[PDB]
Amino acid sequence: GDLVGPGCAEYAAANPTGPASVQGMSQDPVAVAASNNPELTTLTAALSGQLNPQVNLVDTLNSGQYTVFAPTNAAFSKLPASTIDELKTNSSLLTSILTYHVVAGQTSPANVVGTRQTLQGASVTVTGQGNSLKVGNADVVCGGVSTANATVYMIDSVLMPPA
Repeated sequence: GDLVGPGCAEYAAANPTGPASVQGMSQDPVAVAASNNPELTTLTAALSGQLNPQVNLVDTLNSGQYTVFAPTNAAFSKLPASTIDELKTNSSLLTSILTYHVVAGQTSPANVVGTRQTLQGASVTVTGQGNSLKVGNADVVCGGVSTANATVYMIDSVLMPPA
């Protein structure tokens, strides 16, 4: 079959195989799974801790059917350094983001649409129909990339918990 999202298209072209693939990240847990994507490595570093040595969501993420909602390298970039340099120390304002960039439940790119709930606690206004998928105003780059026990839905915006 085929995945959902635009990037998912080009993505493959760039990373058709390997651990940074839809299948590669599968053999691995949501964590390492997203800790291979050349567009998640950034986000992961955060959750994991690489970015913030005061945070760690690798253990969590890799626990219970989740659904990564992951801010591509284009999402974070948009954000100013000051912000990033901040997430490289914070452990509450940053986590909220990460958490919000994940949903505990797991749902194909069909129902995921609508006001969902992120492991964080806030709601993630998902959207999309066919050849289009959005999330929290973001743009589902490549969604439906089920890893080991959690889905993956790359976006182009550093989703944030509205609360």
